[PDB]
Amino acid sequence: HLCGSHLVEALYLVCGERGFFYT
Amino acid sequence: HLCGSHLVEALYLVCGERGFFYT
Amino acid sequence: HLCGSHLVEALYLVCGERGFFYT
Amino acid sequence: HLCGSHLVEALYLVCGERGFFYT
Amino acid sequence: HLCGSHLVEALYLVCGERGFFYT
Amino acid sequence: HLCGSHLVEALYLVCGERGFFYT
Amino acid sequence: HLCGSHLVEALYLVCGERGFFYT
Amino acid sequence: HLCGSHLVEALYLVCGERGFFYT
Amino acid sequence: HLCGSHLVEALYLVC
Amino acid sequence: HLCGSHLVEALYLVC
Amino acid sequence: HLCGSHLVEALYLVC
Amino acid sequence: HLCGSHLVEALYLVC
Amino acid sequence: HLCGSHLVEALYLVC
Amino acid sequence: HLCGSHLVEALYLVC
Amino acid sequence: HLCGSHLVEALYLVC
Amino acid sequence: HLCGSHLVEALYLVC
Amino acid sequence: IVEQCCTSICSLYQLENYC
Amino acid sequence: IVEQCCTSICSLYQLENYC
Amino acid sequence: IVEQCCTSICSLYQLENYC
Amino acid sequence: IVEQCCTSICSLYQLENYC
Amino acid sequence: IVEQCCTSICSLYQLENYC
Amino acid sequence: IVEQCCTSICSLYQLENYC
Amino acid sequence: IVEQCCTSICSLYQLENYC
Amino acid sequence: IVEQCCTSICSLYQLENYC
Amino acid sequence: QCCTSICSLYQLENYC
Amino acid sequence: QCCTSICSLYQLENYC
Amino acid sequence: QCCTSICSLYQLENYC
Amino acid sequence: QCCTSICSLYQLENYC
Amino acid sequence: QCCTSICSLYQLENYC
Amino acid sequence: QCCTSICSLYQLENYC
Amino acid sequence: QCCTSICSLYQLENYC
Amino acid sequence: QCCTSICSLYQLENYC
Repeated sequence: HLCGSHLVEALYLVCGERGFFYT
Repeated sequence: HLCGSHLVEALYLVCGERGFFYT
Repeated sequence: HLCGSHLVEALYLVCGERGFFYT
Repeated sequence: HLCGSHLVEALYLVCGERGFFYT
Repeated sequence: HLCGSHLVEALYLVCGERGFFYT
Repeated sequence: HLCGSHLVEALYLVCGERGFFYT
Repeated sequence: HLCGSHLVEALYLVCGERGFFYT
Repeated sequence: HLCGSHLVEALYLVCGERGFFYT
Repeated sequence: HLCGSHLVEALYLVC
Repeated sequence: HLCGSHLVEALYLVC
Repeated sequence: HLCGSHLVEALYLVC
Repeated sequence: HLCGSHLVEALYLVC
Repeated sequence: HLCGSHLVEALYLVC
Repeated sequence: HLCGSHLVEALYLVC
Repeated sequence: HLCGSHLVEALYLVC
Repeated sequence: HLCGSHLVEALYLVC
Repeated sequence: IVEQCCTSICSLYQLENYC
Repeated sequence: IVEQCCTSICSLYQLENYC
Repeated sequence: IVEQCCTSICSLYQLENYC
Repeated sequence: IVEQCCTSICSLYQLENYC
Repeated sequence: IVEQCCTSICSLYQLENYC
Repeated sequence: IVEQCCTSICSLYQLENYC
Repeated sequence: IVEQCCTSICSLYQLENYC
Repeated sequence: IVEQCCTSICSLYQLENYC
Repeated sequence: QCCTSICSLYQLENYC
Repeated sequence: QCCTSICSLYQLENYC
Repeated sequence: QCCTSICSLYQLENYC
Repeated sequence: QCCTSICSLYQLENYC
Repeated sequence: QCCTSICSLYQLENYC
Repeated sequence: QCCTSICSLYQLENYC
Repeated sequence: QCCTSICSLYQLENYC
Repeated sequence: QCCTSICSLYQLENYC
């Protein structure tokens, strides 16, 4: 036994919107 | 037994929208 | 027994929209 | 017994739309 | 017994639309 | 036994929106 | 036994919005 | 036994909004 | 140095 | 140095 | 250096 | 260096 | 260097 | 270097 | 280098 | 190098 | 993509004279 | 993408004369 | 992306003369 | 992105003459 | 982003003459 | 971002003549 | 950000003539 | 940020003539 | 000897 | 010997 | 020997 | 030998 | 040998 | 040998 | 050997 | 060997 239950991880590498946007 | 149940992971590598957008 | 049930993983490598868009 | 039931994985390698779009 | 039932996997390698589109 | 249950982690590397936006 | 249950961590590296925005 | 339960950490590196905003 | 000499910028708005 | 001498920029808006 | 001398930019909007 | 000397850009909108 | 000297760009819109 | 000297680009729209 | 000197591009739209 | 000198491209649309 | 094109039209879609 | 294009139209969509 | 373009139109979408 | 463009229009969307 | 552009329009969206 | 641009319009959105 | 721009409009949003 | 800009408009938002 | 995922791989890559 | 994830891999990369 | 995550990897990278 | 996270990795990076 | 987090890594970086 | 956090890392950095 | 935090790291930095 | 905080680090810095 090392780790329990219901473990959650979430790693985000987000270079989001770039450039020109005319919405 | 090492790890439990209902484990969740989510890794995002998101270089999102780039360039010119005229929506 | 190493790991439990209902395990979930989701790895995203998303270089999204690039260029010119005129929607 | 190594792993349980109802396991889910989803790996996305998505270099999405590129170029010129005039929708 | 190694793994359970109802296992799901989905690996996407998607270099989507490229070029010029005039829809 | 090393670690317990219901562990959560979330690492964000977010270079957000850049450029010109005319929403 | 090293660590307990219900542990939480959250590391944010956020270089937020940059550039020109005309919302 | 090294550390207990319900531990929480949160490290923020936030170079927030920069540039010109005309909301 | 950023700008030279004898620079002019005339702006006219009318209605 | 960014700009030269004797630069002109005239803008006219009319209605 | 970014721009030269004796530069002109005239803009006219009329109605 | 980005641009030369004696540059002109005239724009006319009429109605 | 990006552009030369004595460059002109005249644009005319009429109605 | 991207463009030369004495470049001209005249555009005329009429109605 | 991308383009030479004394380049011209005249465009005329009429109605 | 992509294009030479003294290039011309004249376009005329009429109605 | 490389639209390395000079001194002519390239990637046009609809040039038209409607009248 | 490289629109390395000089002294002509490039990537135009709709040039039109409607009248 | 490199719109390294001089002395002509580049990346235009709708040039029009409606009348 | 590098809009290294001189002495002409670049990245325009809608040039129009409506009348 | 580098809008290193001189002596012409660059990154325009809507130039119009409505009348 | 570097809007290193001289002697012309750059990053405009809506130039218009409504009348 | 470097709006190193001289002798023309730069980063404008809405130039208009409404009438 | 460096708005090192001389002898023209820079960072304007709404220049208008409403009438 | 893995279940419902990759193992003993060396290289994987999309391209465009 | 892994479950529902990658192991013993060396290189993985999208590209565009 | 990992569960529901990567292990023994060397390089991983998107690109654009 | 890790669970629900990365281990023994060397390099990881997005790019754009 | 870690749980629900990274270990034995060397480099990690987004970029843009 | 860490839980729910990073360990044995060397470099980590966003960039823009 | 740390829990729910970083250890044995060398460099960490955002940038913009 | 730390809990719920950083240890053995050398450099940490945001930037802008």
